[PDB]
Amino acid sequence: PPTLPFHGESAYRTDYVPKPLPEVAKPVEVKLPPTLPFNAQSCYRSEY
Amino acid sequence: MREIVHVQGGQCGNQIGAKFWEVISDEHGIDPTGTYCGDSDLQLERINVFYNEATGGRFVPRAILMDLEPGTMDSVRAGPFGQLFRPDNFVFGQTGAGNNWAKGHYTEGAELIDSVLDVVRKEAEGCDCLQGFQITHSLGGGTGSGMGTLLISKVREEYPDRIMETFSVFPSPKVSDTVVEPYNATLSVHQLVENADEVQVIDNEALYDICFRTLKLTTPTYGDLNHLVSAAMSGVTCCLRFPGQLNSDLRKLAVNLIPFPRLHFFLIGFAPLTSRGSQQYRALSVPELTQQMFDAKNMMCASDPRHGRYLTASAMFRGRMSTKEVDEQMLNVQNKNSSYFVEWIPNNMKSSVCDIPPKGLKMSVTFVGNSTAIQEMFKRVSDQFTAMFRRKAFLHWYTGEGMDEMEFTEAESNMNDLVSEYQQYQ
Ligand SMILES: Nc1nc2c(ncn2[C@@H]2O[C@H](COP(=O)(O)OP(=O)(O)O)[C@@H](O)[C@H]2O)c(=O)[nH]1
Repeated sequence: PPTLPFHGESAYRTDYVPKPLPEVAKPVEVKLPPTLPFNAQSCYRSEY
Repeated sequence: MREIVHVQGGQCGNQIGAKFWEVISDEHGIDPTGTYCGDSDLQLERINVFYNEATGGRFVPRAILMDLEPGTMDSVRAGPFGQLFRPDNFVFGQTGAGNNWAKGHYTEGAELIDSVLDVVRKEAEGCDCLQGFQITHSLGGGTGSGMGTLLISKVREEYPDRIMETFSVFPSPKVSDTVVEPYNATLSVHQLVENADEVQVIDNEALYDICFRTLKLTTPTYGDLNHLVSAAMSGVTCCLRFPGQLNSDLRKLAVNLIPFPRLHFFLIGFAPLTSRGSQQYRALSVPELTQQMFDAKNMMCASDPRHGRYLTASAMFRGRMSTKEVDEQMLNVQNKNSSYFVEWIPNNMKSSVCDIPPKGLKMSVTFVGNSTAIQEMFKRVSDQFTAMFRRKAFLHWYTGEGMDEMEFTEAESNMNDLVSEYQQYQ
């Protein structure tokens, strides 16, 4: 008589394989608004 | 000559103030390595309020980072604009404060408070005269409510002259998380009434309310609603940071908004705000900022200003504008909407004008007001507190680590009388 060869693979042996790592490369590139150039052009030079 | 020292406590506190240092940086041209790009005299002449030198030209923020976990302070450091803060000013703590007010205040936070007080004494006392402290925390967790108020108590006795402005985040209970929100909220309020000069009440639901019915966002994230808070935090200290036609100060706000020392809980808001397909549809004038600075939804606390009265109010306008309109519009809201304005103070309005508008915009304005409708926030937490309290709810954590029963009844007393004191002037 033959031996029924043991096929069997547990939960811990089956149901996860090493996943590919998540592809993350994205910073928050913020274009700076340039400082709005200032003429609240003062009193002395403004009127006299 | 005057300095604000920012201390941020909690997961909410660290993330909000990380956006605050991000928006103060690009208001000041600071690159996230400390270098300064863009040429302007006015963007560095009053940068000592929030930054110090480092004998390498590096402008370093006055940040006193705090949370009882190596958690969100790792994400603040690893994220953008995270290299600015000193690694020394990153007091960690490894034991953990699990949303429990007594953890941060009594039994785990009392062994790290002696180090963050050492840090803030090294960084704030080492100057000629500091203007005050700015504290950012949420009264919903265990770190912000527990450790935050513990430092608030120690600072007010070491410096019983300086202004502590606290951008507290009250637990908004309509939609929220953690089951111990009323316990952490009420156990902190009966401390903020005594040893806190200004408390700006912020609720998360109102931040979603702006993010849904004003900005028309798709998915309002925590970063977006932390950006709106940092708008108000920068706008209040605008005159302290830039010149203007009518300069102000945090003490000018305190003396013009606190009729009696216990009543100092303000509704904050900020809106030259608009949706995505409407900034090219909406104008920009002083009446238009005015009508979106009183109305219903620009408030960052979930308290309707129509359900009450304004004891006193203030308006921090910013940018180039005529001084006639900034006076006439505060008159116009005063006499048209007179029911929502108290009479035993006549002419309840402060206006104040910055000359430098925020980045991109042409003019902005922030509201801070002492509306008596703040009673409906303390009432909306009291009716949840007494519900849990009658059958001795999640409490063996609080009592087991060194709180007697009298502390909880004393918590109910000083917050019930706060609502009653607001009743006498409504
Ligand atoms: N605005 C804002 N609120 C937050 C953030 N993180 C947590 N919260 C709120 O804070 C409450 C939890 O308290 P939290 O400060 O995170 O706990 P703590 O770290 O022990 O102080 C929850 O109700 C959250 O809604 C954040 O990044 N921004």
